[PDB]
Amino acid sequence: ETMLALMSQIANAHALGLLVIDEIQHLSRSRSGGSQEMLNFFVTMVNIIGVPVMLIGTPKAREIFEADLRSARRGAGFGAIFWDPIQQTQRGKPNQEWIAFTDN
DNA sequence: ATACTGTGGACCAGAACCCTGATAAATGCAACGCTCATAGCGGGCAGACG
Repeated sequence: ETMLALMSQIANAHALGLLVIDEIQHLSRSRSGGSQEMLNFFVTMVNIIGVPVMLIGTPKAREIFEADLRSARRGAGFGAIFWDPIQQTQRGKPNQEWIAFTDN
C-alpha cells in the first residue's frame, strides 16, 4: 500500500497520460494472495492513480476479473475489445482480409 | 630626663580553584532484522464408479 500511494505522487509530478500493464496471465495465484487479493489490488490501483490504465490478458485470465463489477464496470468503463482469429468465410464469399494477407 | 624591648601595623609570594584546549571512552537514538499469527493454492495420497 505504501508503494501504491507513492506511485500517485510521482505519476502526478509528470503528467502521465496512460499506463499499460501487459501479460497479466503470467502472475501466479499462490504467491499473490489468491483470486481475490489480485482483484482488490487492480481495483484500488484505478481509483487512487488518476491516469487511465489498460489491462491485457488471455481468455483464461478473465476468471480473476469476472467476479464483480469492480472490473466489469471499472475495467469495462470504456468497453472490452475482443480479439478473434481470422475467419475464412464470414459471409458466403470468403473474406478478403484472408486473401489480402496471404497474398502480401 | 634619653637609649633598648616589645609590639602594632603594613605587606609580598606560595598556592588553590577556575578557565581553555585536545584526546579517549561510555550512552542514546534512528535504523534493521527476528518471530508469530493468518490466509490460501496446488499437488500427492485415502476411499469412489467402472
